[PDB]
Amino acid sequence: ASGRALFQYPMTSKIELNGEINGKKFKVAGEGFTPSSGRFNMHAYCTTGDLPMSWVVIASPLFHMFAHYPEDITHFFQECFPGSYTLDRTLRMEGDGTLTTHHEYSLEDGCVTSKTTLNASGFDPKGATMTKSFVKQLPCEVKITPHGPNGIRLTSTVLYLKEDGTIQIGTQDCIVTPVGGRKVTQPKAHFLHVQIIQKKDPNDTRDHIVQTELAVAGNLWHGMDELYK
Ligand SMILES: [Cl-]
Ligand SMILES: [Cl-]
Repeated sequence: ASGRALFQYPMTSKIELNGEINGKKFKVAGEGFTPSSGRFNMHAYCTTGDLPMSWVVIASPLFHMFAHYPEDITHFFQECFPGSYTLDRTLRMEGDGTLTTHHEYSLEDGCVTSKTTLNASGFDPKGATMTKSFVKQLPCEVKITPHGPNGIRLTSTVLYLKEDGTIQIGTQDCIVTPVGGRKVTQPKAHFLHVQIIQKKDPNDTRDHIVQTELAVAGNLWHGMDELYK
């Protein structure tokens, strides 16, 4: 049993995330549900006190293996199992700061655990990330291409909405590397539509978020694949 046969729904998730931003160290944990292909939630909480940054900016750090793929695009993230992959991200909040994250994953008993680290240095202390002035990030199209002999790369430019109704841009790039000691067949160039919605739990006493992601792959520009050898 490998690849897509390992991703029979429903499934669940866990996260452990160790972070630091501008010298403030913090931890997040969470549990989540994946009811069906491409719809996945995560109820996360800060275990060290209040989260020292926007929940909206930490959203993308908070599981591409749950994306919904049609049959005729390789689901690279799922095809990495067994063996797993790492994800290394850079998120440049333009005029504000840059963060990186590193993610390792394991699958057991229908549950994907993410163990993530986040490092962020040089953020503007009065910017929207540190003062928590963001409301949401708008849905994006993530460009996915083959990268090196055995990886993929993901890129997006994301609009973050502030409380005053104006926008800040994040520029984001990820590299996915199989760690399972084997070759995984790369997909053709394609795109992932990503929508992230956040709400609070009516009762939870912790600093937390209840997040849902919809992620759907599609060959949005058929000609793109020609450009990536
Ligand atoms: Cl927030
Ligand atoms: Cl493909």
